[PDB]
Amino acid sequence: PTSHHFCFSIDLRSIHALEIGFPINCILRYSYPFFGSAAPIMTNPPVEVRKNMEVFLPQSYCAFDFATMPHQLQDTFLRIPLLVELWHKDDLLLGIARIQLSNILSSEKTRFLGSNGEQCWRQTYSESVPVIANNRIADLSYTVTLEDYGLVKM
Repeated sequence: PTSHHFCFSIDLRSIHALEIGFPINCILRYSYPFFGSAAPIMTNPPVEVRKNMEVFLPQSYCAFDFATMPHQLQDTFLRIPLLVELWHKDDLLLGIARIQLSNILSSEKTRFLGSNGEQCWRQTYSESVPVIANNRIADLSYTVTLEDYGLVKM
C-alpha cells in the first residue's frame, strides 16, 4: 500500500583514460541487485581506450523498472555505492569507480512526462568520478535519472 513505482537509469557515457600503462580493449561492468538480481550489466563491444583521450562507450545505457517503498530506495542509495569495474578484455580488472547513487536524491525533483507516457516526478544528475586502481587510472563521466511514478497502481 505504500510502495512506489520507479524507473532508474544509468548511462556510463564516457571514460577519459589518464594513467593506465597500456592501450586496452575496454568494457565497464556493474551490478546493483537492489533493482532486481541479475548477472553484471556490461557495455559492449570492448572499445579501444589509449592514454589521454576521451572514448564514448557503446551500449552504455540501462534502465531499471521496479517497485519499492521510498525509504528503501533512499536508504539503499545512501548506504550502498554502485561499483563500476573497468576491465581490459582479452581478462584483467584494472579499476573500480564508486558512484554514490544518493547524489541524485539531492537534485531538484519536478513533474515530467515519464518515459512510459505517464506523469512522474523526475530527478537527474551528471558528474565525473575517478576509476581507482590505488592510483587514479581514468575518469568516468555518467548521468543517472530517477522517475517516481507515485504509489503502485491498483
